[PDB]
Amino acid sequence: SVLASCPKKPVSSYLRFSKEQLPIFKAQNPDAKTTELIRRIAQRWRELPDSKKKIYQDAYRAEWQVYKEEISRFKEQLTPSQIMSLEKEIMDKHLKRKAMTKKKELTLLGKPKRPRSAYNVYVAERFQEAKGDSPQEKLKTVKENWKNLSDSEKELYIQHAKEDETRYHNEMKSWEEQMIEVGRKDLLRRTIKK
DNA sequence: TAACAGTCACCCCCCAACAAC
DNA sequence: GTTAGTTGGGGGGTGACTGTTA
Repeated sequence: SVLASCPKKPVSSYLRFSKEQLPIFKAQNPDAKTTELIRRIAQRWRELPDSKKKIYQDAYRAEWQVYKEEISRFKEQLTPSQIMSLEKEIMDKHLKRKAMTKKKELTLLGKPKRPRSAYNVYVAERFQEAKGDSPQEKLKTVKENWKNLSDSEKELYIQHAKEDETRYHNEMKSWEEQMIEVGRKDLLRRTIKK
């Protein structure tokens, strides 16, 4: 809301060079990986004479003065309700990035998935053939079918979930022991269910 | 820290139900 | 009690990789 129209900080020298250089390198090397083009761009920035870098730096200093002006002008027009909604948006965006960074590290570290419930088991088996066009309609079908299962049929799902709670217990015991060996005791559970 | 960007390989959120903090 | 992560796919999104700077 407020954060969308908020003036944004200017781009520093190298990033300004990189933005202009990447389309040129991408034109001349269309099947190359961007990571590799960025590595060459950064080598070109390092070799660049200081008199050329200064040209970029001077524009940055001047863009920073425009920024101070825009950000003062913006903030001054804001009501306390706006400021407050701006600070919440910034907080939410920060929290969401922090949580995604923590999740990607757990995937990189090979963390075992949580146990699958008898219901998760049923969604896995039943989804493909469940009536519905879109995945949201098919899930509404599945959930209703789950509601109507006999004890006889529900037992199969209950037994698959029992096995997965054992796999979860085994996998966790060894992953936690490995996290300790790599010095990541912060990743371990505080509480474990009996 | 997070600004620029293309690609990869997930991640989150919706619809729903069902251990760890 | 509340949050987060799971089974399913698909829309819409982003951190890691490649870098430097303020």
